[PDB]
Amino acid sequence: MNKYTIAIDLGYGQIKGINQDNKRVIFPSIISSGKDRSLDTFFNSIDNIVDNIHVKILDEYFNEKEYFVGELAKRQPSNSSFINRDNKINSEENKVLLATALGLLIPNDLPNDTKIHIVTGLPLEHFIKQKQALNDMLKDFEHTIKFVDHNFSRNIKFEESNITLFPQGAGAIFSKINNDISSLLIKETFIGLIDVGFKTTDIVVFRINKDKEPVFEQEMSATLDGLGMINIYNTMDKAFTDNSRDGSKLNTEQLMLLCEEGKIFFKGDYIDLKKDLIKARKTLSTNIINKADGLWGSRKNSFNSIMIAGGGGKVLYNHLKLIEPNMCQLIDNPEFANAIGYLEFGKQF
Amino acid sequence: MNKYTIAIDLGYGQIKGINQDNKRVIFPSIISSGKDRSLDTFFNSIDNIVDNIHVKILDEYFNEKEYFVGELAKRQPSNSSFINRDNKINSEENKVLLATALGLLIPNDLPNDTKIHIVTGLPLEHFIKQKQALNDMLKDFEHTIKFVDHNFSRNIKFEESNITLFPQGAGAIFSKINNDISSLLIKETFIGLIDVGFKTTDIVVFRINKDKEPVFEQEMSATLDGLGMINIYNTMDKAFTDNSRDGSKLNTEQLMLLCEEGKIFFKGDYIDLKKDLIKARKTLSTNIINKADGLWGSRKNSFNSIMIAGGGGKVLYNHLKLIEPNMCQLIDNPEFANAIGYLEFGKQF
Amino acid sequence: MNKYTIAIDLGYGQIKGINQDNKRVIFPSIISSGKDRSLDTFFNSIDNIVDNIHVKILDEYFNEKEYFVGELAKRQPSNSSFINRDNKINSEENKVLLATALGLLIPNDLPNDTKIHIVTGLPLEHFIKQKQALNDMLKDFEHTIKFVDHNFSRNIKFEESNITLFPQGAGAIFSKINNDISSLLIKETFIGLIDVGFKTTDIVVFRINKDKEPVFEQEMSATLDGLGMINIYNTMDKAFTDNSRDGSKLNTEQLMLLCEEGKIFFKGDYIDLKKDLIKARKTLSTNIINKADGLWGSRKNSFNSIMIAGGGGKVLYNHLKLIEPNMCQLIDNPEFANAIGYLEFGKQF
Ligand SMILES: Nc1ncnc2c1ncn2[C@@H]1O[C@H](COP(=O)(O)OP(=O)(O)O)[C@@H](O)[C@H]1O
Ligand SMILES: Nc1ncnc2c1ncn2[C@@H]1O[C@H](COP(=O)(O)OP(=O)(O)O)[C@@H](O)[C@H]1O
Ligand SMILES: Nc1ncnc2c1ncn2[C@@H]1O[C@H](COP(=O)(O)OP(=O)(O)O)[C@@H](O)[C@H]1O
Ligand SMILES: [Mg+2]
Ligand SMILES: [Mg+2]
Ligand SMILES: [Mg+2]
Repeated sequence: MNKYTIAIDLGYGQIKGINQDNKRVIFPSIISSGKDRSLDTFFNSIDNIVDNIHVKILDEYFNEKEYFVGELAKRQPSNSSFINRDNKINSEENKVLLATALGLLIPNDLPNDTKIHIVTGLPLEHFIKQKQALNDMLKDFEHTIKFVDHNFSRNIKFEESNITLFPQGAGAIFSKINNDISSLLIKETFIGLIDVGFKTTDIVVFRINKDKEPVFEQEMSATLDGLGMINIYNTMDKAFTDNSRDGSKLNTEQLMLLCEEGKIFFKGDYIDLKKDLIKARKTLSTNIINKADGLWGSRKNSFNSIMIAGGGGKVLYNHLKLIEPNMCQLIDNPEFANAIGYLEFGKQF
Repeated sequence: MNKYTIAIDLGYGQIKGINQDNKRVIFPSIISSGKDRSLDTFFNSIDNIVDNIHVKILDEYFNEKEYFVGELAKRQPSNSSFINRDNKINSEENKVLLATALGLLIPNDLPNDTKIHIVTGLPLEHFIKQKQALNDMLKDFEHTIKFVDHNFSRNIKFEESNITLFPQGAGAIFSKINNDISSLLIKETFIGLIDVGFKTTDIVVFRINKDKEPVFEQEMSATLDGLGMINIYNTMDKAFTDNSRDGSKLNTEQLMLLCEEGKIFFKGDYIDLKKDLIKARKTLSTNIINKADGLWGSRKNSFNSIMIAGGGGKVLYNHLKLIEPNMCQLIDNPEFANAIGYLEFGKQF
Repeated sequence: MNKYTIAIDLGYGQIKGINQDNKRVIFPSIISSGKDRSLDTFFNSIDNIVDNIHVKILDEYFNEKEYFVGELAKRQPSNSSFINRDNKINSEENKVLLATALGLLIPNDLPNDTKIHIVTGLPLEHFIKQKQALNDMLKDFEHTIKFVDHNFSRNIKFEESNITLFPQGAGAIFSKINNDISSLLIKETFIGLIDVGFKTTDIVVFRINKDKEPVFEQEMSATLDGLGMINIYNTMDKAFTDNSRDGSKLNTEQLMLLCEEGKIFFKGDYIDLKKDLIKARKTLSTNIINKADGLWGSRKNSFNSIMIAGGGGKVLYNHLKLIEPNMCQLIDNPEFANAIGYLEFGKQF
């Protein structure tokens, strides 16, 4: 029996994942306290399970705890922090989003021989430091998820020879383009992978050799600390205080709505803030281009094709084309590049 | 033939109802017992049928009891207590007020196979608490009504899959404005209905989505149970006992005459209580605004059009404009918002 | 002058004490030898006096014995028994624990002729059997205690008519909730309080009368000797030695850490005993289900609230929910449940 495989992304913009059977889930990194949903059931019947994940979690002593999670969490004004959310990998906030995307992707009642090979991700510089905090976490991981309003459960438990760790964007450029990168790579060319995340952006590059195989360069690749979408949400936060001049603060929902579209329905009116949206997209891309050439000296002329990824890279792409025009390009799925890049690369074993 | 529909509200200021054929009747929720009326029939023959509803109602054991009900029972001193009466839905005072609203709206020649889809309702916090008690009541509602001085007898009995249980304020804004409010709602706003009634104030809100479709907020919407127009009838009679200086109390007719005008006829004189009436209509409006704003934080700036309804919401519209000026609005029928909202949203069955 | 209030508990697991001004202490009930602490001062800060309890005790005949007690004594390998500690309530061990309890709670700058009223704890059967043994030893008390490395002594003396005696589980529901649950208690129910102590578990119920006052049932309430947290340390003792397969015994310290973690670090390795530790609490959870219904026939259905107490029940609340799910509930401070009741109900004088 071929043991199952689930690859998930432990991001902070939105939690991404995909199973062995190519079903993929996506939801923001937002939790909230769960409460009993019976009245709104009669109003709006829940068909999208992902939109309204109402969920209970058991543990080693059945210490039951319910959660509004996902879009259901984002509907709450009592939701997660999301502006100073936990960077510790062993937080319960990380435990919620990890266990939730399991039962979204585990098919019902798998055989016990067919256990699940989970392949997860870390930040590039933080792959070494927070490895044992997550290696201990995944080995200790033994719970029972309960789906409220959808009513199917998993006794989630994982061990070694099933848990698998890779940095952010490890097998995204090695595999999944593995038959198409062979035309790209010739001899001593430099491929580039840029995952524009929420908190940090990882620029990860491989060096191909005389034997046409990519070797890793930890000196041309690092974690751009504090550079991502979190600057754009912070900058557009101050633009609302500058335009409305009320001192009012947008919530978690309105500020994410602001940098998604540019127009917030404030006091019956669309406060138009579209001007500093694309200006922040240029300024973030300018921060990326300038910090691209920090690690990159004259080796930028050794490029064959740069790939970009991340949810931020999908909306930056025209201004993020200004790294290397007509050579840098977008990956097939900007969000899900790490997802299948952990999955088929995790299906190697 | 086709099964009929009669949409009535179990109102405690006045019973609000309208049938499938768009005939509507309305009467205060006051019952008495009944005695045969032939003396005043010679003086005042019944021109207004609703003004003088003497009613005889058989039951499943055919143990009939006579009842003065409505404006007639308001003219009776032997009427129900009605100001400290419970809102228990299977009580004897509710079987009379429901059936009296039936036979005024029941058209002639309804066969027994064309069972009336009575669209009943429960308040917003009471649609979970008091749902099975009306399932207790409507299953038990097996009676036979007879009108006095008009004399057409309707065999009143209702079963499951004919009866209908929507929340109060649910279909009043999900339907009945659904073709018009969608022109006003575009993106992630909150539409809301506040039914300021007699005992309860149903503040019910929806959240619309990107697709201009409302999802229900069960945490920004609640019933202000015990907060309504019954506090104004409570407040102003206390000011009259110190103004009359006899210690006497206005009864179930004169107290309704008191806060509706401000000046009660006492011993050849209309004793004035105009000053504290506006104070009663600000203090009630003080805790419909601020009690909604306990559920309405900074998402109140994302509101588009707050609707208000109810007979109390009809008469607070100057003071209840102070929820948010030039954003709040009154529905065209403050009485028949819920009843047509029962009816229009009861057309789906 | 005024006579102050200090409430302590003679819990065999850990002594739990509080003054009138709500400054409360907690430390395990283990003593050891007191030796010269000079060198440990220079390396590490002796800041928390609860962490570093080096104690000299003068007698009234001044024999001047010296003790490590509690947390520092827990780190001593030559400590007290604590798994077969003697049940003599008049022991010097109990005195040293009580003198340490009084020392951290008697404040400085207390006026000259002030004294303290003190409240103790007794098992509910042993409050009458073992009454005068403790009630003479508290009268016997006149000692001077010295806290090393903090430089303040306490000459502590008590007489008759200042000590006060109430048994275990008394004040936690007779007071401390009497202002709150009196809204909840109506007529002829029983409230529940389950103190999950270290050695003995406490079952106590109060009948409420018609007039909303608590009254006591001696045959619906008992003291569970031999039932409590102490069975779990006995169970996990052999559970390690059988799993060590060497006869290697944990110390007194790792014994306490074992039922707090289940993963003891041993010979450079985590010995995981999570299997038996889940079973042992459920073994204790089973043995309180049966003793509950031993005192509760159909009178279990005559409940309106069940509380639980004891430091063990804090990690057993969801696991002792199996008797009455959501009819049972949790006290605020499961350690300090008896003491705050002894604080509040001890304020009769
Ligand atoms: N359609 C979109 N419009 C605007 N921003 C988007 C869109 N899609 C994704 N994003 C941004 O991308 C981020 C998602 O990044 P993601 O690839 O999940 O990285 P991470 O792994 O760090 O979470 C979100 O925080 C969001 O701001
Ligand atoms: N013209 C009016 N003047 C004063 N008060 C009115 C008037 N019309 C209605 N009301 C008040 O509104 C209440 C009716 O509320 P209603 O919408 O029937 O709510 P409910 O469903 O709780 O009975 C009455 O009790 C009455 O005090
Ligand atoms: N955090 C914790 N983890 C595990 N066990 C605990 C914890 N806190 C308290 N306990 C257990 O509870 C006991 C304390 O019980 P306590 O309320 O002091 O009762 P007593 O009055 O009999 O001493 C300890 O022996 C300990 O085993
Ligand atoms: Mg990422
Ligand atoms: Mg109403
Ligand atoms: Mg105790």
